[PDB]
Amino acid sequence: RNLEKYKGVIPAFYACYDKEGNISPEGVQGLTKYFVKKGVKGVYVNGSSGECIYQSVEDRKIVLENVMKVAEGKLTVIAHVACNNTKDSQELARHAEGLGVDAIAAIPPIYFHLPEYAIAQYWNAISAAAPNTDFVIYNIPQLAGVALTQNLFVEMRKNPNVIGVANSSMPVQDIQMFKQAAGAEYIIFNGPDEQFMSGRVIGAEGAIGGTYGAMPELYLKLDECINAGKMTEARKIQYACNEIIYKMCSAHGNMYAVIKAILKINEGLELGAVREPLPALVDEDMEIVKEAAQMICDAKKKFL
Amino acid sequence: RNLEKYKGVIPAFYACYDKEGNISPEGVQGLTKYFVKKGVKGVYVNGSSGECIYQSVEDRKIVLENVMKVAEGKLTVIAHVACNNTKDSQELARHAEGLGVDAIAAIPPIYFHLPEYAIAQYWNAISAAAPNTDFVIYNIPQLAGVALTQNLFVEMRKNPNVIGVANSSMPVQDIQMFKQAAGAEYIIFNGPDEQFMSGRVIGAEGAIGGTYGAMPELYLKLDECINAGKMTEARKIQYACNEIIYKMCSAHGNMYAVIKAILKINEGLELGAVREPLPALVDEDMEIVKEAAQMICDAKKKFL
Amino acid sequence: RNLEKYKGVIPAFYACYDKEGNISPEGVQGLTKYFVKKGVKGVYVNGSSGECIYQSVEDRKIVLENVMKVAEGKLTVIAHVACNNTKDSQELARHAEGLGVDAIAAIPPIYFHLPEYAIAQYWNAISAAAPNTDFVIYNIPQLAGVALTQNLFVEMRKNPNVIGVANSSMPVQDIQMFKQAAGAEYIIFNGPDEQFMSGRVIGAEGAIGGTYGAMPELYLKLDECINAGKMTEARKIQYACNEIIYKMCSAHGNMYAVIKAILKINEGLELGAVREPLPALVDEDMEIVKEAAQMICDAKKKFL
Amino acid sequence: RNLEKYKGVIPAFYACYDKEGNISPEGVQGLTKYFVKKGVKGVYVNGSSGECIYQSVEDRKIVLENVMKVAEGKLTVIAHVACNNTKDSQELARHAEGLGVDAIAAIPPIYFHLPEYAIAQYWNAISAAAPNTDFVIYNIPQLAGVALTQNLFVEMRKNPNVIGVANSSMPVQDIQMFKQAAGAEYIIFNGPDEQFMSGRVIGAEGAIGGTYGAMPELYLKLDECINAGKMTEARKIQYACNEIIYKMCSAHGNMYAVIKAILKINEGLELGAVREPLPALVDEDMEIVKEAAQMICDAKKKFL
Ligand SMILES: CC(=O)N[C@@H]([C@@H](O)[C@H](O)[C@H](O)CO)[C@@H](O)CC(=O)C(=O)O
Ligand SMILES: CC(=O)N[C@@H]([C@@H](O)[C@H](O)[C@H](O)CO)[C@@H](O)CC(=O)C(=O)O
Ligand SMILES: CC(=O)N[C@@H]([C@@H](O)[C@H](O)[C@H](O)CO)[C@@H](O)CC(=O)C(=O)O
Ligand SMILES: CC(=O)N[C@@H]([C@@H](O)[C@H](O)[C@H](O)CO)[C@@H](O)CC(=O)C(=O)O
Repeated sequence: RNLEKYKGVIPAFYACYDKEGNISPEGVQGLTKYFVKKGVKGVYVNGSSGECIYQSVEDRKIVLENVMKVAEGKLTVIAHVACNNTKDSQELARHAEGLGVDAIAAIPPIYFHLPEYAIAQYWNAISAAAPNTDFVIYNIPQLAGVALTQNLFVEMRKNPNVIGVANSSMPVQDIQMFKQAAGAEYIIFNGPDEQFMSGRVIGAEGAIGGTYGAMPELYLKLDECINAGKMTEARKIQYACNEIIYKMCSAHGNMYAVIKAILKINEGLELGAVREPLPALVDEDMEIVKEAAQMICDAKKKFL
Repeated sequence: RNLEKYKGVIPAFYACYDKEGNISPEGVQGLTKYFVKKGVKGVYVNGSSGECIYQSVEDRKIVLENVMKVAEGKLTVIAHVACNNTKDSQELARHAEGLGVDAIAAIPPIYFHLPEYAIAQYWNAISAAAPNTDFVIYNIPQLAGVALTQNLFVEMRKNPNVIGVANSSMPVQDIQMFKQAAGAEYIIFNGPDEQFMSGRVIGAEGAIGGTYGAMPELYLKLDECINAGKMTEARKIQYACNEIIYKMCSAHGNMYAVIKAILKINEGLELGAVREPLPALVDEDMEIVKEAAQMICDAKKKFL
Repeated sequence: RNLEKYKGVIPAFYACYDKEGNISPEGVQGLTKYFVKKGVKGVYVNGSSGECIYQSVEDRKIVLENVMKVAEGKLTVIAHVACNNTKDSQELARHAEGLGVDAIAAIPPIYFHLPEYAIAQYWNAISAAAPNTDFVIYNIPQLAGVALTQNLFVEMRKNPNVIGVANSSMPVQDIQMFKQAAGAEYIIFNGPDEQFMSGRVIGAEGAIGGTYGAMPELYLKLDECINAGKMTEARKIQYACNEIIYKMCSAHGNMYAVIKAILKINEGLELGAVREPLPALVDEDMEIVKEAAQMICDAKKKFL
Repeated sequence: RNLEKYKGVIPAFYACYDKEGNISPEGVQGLTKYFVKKGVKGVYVNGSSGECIYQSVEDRKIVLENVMKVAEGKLTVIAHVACNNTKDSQELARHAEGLGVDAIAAIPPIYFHLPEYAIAQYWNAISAAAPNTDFVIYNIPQLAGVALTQNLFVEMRKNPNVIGVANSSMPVQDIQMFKQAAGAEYIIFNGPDEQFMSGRVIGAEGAIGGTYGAMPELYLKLDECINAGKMTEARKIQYACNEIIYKMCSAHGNMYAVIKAILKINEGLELGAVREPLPALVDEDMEIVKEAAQMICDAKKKFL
């Protein structure tokens, strides 16, 4: 199995709202054009970074449709289709296959801690609604409250559409164990942005992150140093990216609200705000937004 | 402030489905008639037990409408209105006020761990969409991933519609601390069914549970023994209820799937199945359903 | 099996030091005389409250010897004998049997998370070093990092010296499950002082606490109200005891440092300080010590 | 500040017992000779891997004395001196300085979750008992139950003897954050063996592990590939070491019991068993011991 189109930097795609807080087709297209021009491997659409939790099935369809209008044939497209219930997730998995996305992805069931067999049934029911599309399993125990165990992964590998795991848990051992267990026909994507270099070297051939969109060139360059085996140059970029993450996370407003504001300053992008309950930016946050935006420009000057 | 209508046994209302898996208006009405006949203080509608997580805003409106259509009697109605996003929760809080429910309730934001100010903003935005209705804060850290802290509770007590907390966390100290801090104009509802008697004596004047619907008379009798100060007889009913809970939880199928099946055997109620991803009953579960239904009949005979 | 001598209030015995920080035989004797005069059911010697973690095997022998030298009266003596390694725990279990203590107690192995079979081997090796003495399993997962599971408890009940569990975990369901499973020949001791009344009514016939020593009469009165079925008066004492606990815990200095200081003010007892690494009291703590000591006097006046 | 002598592979030194379970001076010397001949940077003496938790102050003195007789001037020596109480830890810190060890190390206080100021006081009291010796702080939240926070680390950096952190927590971000915060005059040691390569590239210039002693050459070679920037060869060794770890951890007997047994098979070393409560090997474990020992020989043949 050939998974080359999934190897590299795949930024998680942000939610693009107009001035009223509705999904902006124009906004979505503009952010996709930004990603095409920046030369990233692909986009991870309607994930946690895309505020999926807060969107309707229709909101999520519009996002993907407008992503495809611009990225179809140009970028690799992974659409996250998981919803609270199974029927909404199946509708999105069907819709995604209709647009010809490269892969569909799903986080586990949330809120309740469902047994392993219920998680496997949920994922396979989604996969069956898109029977010709590749499938990425999301391991995010911090948020979902349930983890992808080695046994659940063995069970999921029985589904031939399953191409691998997007690992957002903090231990890099999880990436190593998933990779070693699955072998060469599977791909592990690195989830913690702050550990990008560490996840990549231990076996993650993929990378999906929520902070990539704020500085795509830094991650591409980081990935370039990793591939070259230039670890000192990699370490130096990693520390600069993390220093920016910690700054974006020190705000009152949500990290994604900070990022959208940065993209206005650095790129003239109009992405709207964050959907409630995510906290919006306050006046005091503007200095944080400006300092982080400048840290990005300064890190690009220093490392590109 | 008078909170007498909230004191006593308030079973969490189950998700009543037709044979196609859609909300059954007929089904909802029948389960409401059941609770009226059982003489419970009220009903907690569209909570976790009512599979709220898996319902649409429209599904949740239909449930409440059909509950109210029958709750002409002595049912104190608490409608849980919290949804993944704020605008869906506001729509439900408005709709509930239009039907004249006694109170509205909300779990915290889920999946992401939002700061305290974002949680308070979420709850107050819901409360503002129903400005004349009483408000219940739901503390369920096991599932929501965030807890109602003492400071967040002090902050929420600034909202005059807030009448108290529905405490589902395991420490009874949480009930004691919330009660002591809030005083006499507030009510704490006991969430863990298995600790009913323990929560009640330390200060919970209310009780909301997901297993009450399966044996309402046992809990009413338990509450009667508590009020009388009959601790030995309370203990005997508590242990019998918990013995039934552990049996209902030993099934492959979800606890709520087991309960609906029991209500078919013991009360001829047609409630449908559980919505996916909740796991349905399997053939092996039929014996557990039959045995727990009998344990209920035998416990009623022994204690009523 | 008759366990009447273990039913009631059993304060955890504090580490009595001389002005040089060494075990005070005189000090120990004086605190034992205190508990005899206070009319408590017994004493729990060399537990976490007795700073066992920080004592040598010799320190722990001296404490028990001087307790026994005075516990001529009606003190049911439970000696905690668990040490980091097994051989130190066996030496203490043997020594305790030589002094004719009523029971020996043990926390699980700490620091490393040892499998269930290693925990059972540890406890049975201790029990075998005192083959004629009663045995108490201590469940304290917050501190030990391992919990007494239902299966480990079934395994331990094969040892005839095991008389029950001292439950310090926060869920009262743990007391209920241990009691229901073990039956009438076993005793469950209530560990969380702040939930005393809640633990007692759900099935704990015993009570061991670290704050009992600071206000023995309040707990005795609380227990008296419980037994009488006076839930309203029990609640009033419970809330007054918890209000004192939270005040004793608001200090910079360790809770046990605060308690010893209170016993100096209220009972003229000379108990020394707390052994490092436990933090000592600071100047700012004197007011908290003075206020909590007064809260104790005022609560005795109000409830006795 | 020059920390070159701490950079590289520093295996945690095992507890060497004679046939009765006492500390064997001859045994200790023999294991030190093994480490000298294998060409590792140094040894981490009386850590968790050296069963410190289960040793007396005298046991720990004998170990270090016999380590020094053989390693003094030849290997870098880091002695872990932390005990349950402060006075035992000070006695060991003094004793270690008397033998002229390169550095002393300490885990935080255990069992109780002590406030940050109590942890800092504990470590500085140890450091003051060895005022001319370098100091390594151990971050091991999984076992200690308390973590080294960024604030506690800022506080500890005020002590000029503090040379860095030995990070055993699972997130590599912890290594990155400690390093970035401390700068060039500090060293971070990698604790999780299974993430060696990942910890090293993100900023850990040091490495201390409990499995190093079982295959020193594999880790030295791994470290050599890392330094060369040969990441594919590094990944291949990492996966082979982890495959051996998982095998050593699948036994009934404790991982350290398995390692000592392997050193008997592969090196003819007589290290004794593990001190109770650590579980000993069973007959069924011998096949696991032999297979893992062979996996070591086969991995050395394949990668050296
Ligand atoms: C816990 C979490 O949200 N993890 C993020 C990270 O990319 C995260 O934004 C980053 O590491 C900053 O903390 C992703 O793995 C998940 C994500 O972007 C998505 O699913 O949309
Ligand atoms: C964690 C949880 O779901 N707890 C239950 C308890 O009533 C009960 O202990 C549970 O239903 C059965 O054990 C409720 O608090 C939740 C509930 O009824 C609701 O929110 O609808
Ligand atoms: C976690 C903990 O230490 N709990 C205490 C409780 O008695 C009490 O809640 C605590 O001392 C004060 O809150 C006891 O169970 C421990 C104890 O007294 C002992 O082992 O000596
Ligand atoms: C949690 C734990 O014990 N971690 C170990 C690891 O080296 C461990 O043995 C290894 O990663 C295998 O799991 C070390 O970091 C600690 C250690 O060796 C010591 O302090 O002696």
